[PDB]
Amino acid sequence: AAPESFDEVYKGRRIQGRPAGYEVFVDGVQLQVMRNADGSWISVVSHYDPVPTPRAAARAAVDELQGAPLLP
Amino acid sequence: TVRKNQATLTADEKRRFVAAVLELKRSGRYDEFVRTHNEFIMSDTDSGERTGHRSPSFLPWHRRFLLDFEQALQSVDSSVTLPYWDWSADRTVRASLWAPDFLGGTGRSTDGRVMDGPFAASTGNWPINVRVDSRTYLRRSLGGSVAELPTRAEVESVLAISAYDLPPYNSASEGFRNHLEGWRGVNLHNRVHVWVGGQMATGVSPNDPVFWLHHAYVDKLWAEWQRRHPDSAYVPTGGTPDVVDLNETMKPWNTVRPADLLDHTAYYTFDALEHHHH
Ligand SMILES: [Cu+2]
Ligand SMILES: [Cu+2]
Ligand SMILES: [Cu+2]
Ligand SMILES: [Cu+2]
Ligand SMILES: [Cu+2]
Repeated sequence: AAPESFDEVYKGRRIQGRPAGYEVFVDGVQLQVMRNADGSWISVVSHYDPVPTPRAAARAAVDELQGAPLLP
Repeated sequence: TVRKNQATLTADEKRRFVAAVLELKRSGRYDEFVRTHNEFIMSDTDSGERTGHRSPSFLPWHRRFLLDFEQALQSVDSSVTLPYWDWSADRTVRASLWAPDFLGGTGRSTDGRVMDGPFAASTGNWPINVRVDSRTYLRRSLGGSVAELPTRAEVESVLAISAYDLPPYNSASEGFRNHLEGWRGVNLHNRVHVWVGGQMATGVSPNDPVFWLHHAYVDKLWAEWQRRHPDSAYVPTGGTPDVVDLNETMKPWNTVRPADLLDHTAYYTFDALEHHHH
């Protein structure tokens, strides 16, 4: 049962999420994310640090990136 | 081959380790280790096939991956072995590990860039090629995203767990493997990745040479656990979908099983590893 979609500007960058199991984009570039058995999430730029939701993983990625473009 | 605590290396052993790592990087071989790790960590999932992570084979998989890397180092300089970082003892930014003659220090505050040591971007010798974003320089933020490394008492609580692993054999499991990996409990191995920050906190974490020293100590803790629990062994032992059973082979090598990797002494010993005792 998938999380809801989201779309917002976070620290100046557009973050979007949508069910697909779930896709996240940072300024239109896909951010790979993964769901853990307990329902938390990680992303490929925070792969050892569970956060509760795909939006939390998108925000953590924007924090980690410090303005840098994501690579596809 | 003896794997030694990084804190104990001589100046000549640090010099030789660094030079062998930099030659694997120059020749293009190093980056393929980064790529292999990222491919597995991105495909290992709690609900499907899982080999390198979030699964019982997390420990033999990283043991074989580290053996591949150590053999590549030895092809450059046969005297080099992988040292290990006991992060429960060497737990501050002041540890000699992070000195300019070894791994260099933390990243500067503006962009996380490591500014000293042999792997600093300014040397021209450590381009970050296998990456998830535009930045091509090594980054760290020691103690930035999580305040403390595990302590020895926390490690000892994990080492006291008797079962190797438990159904459902994933990040939800009770048992030693998942507590060492860190998805449940006081969190050992995942928290160290988070504590270093930079690339070490991402799927392309072998971009930081500390990756190997972290995993060599995780590997030593599996050896310590076996000494503590000579009566316990790898599970599962057959017919488990999506999970590598004891006698099944592991990707990417396909020609090795967890059973072939349980006894490290067939490949290396440690400077110190206590015998079984009570
Ligand atoms: Cu890993
Ligand atoms: Cu790891
Ligand atoms: Cu003996
Ligand atoms: Cu006994
Ligand atoms: Cu004892």
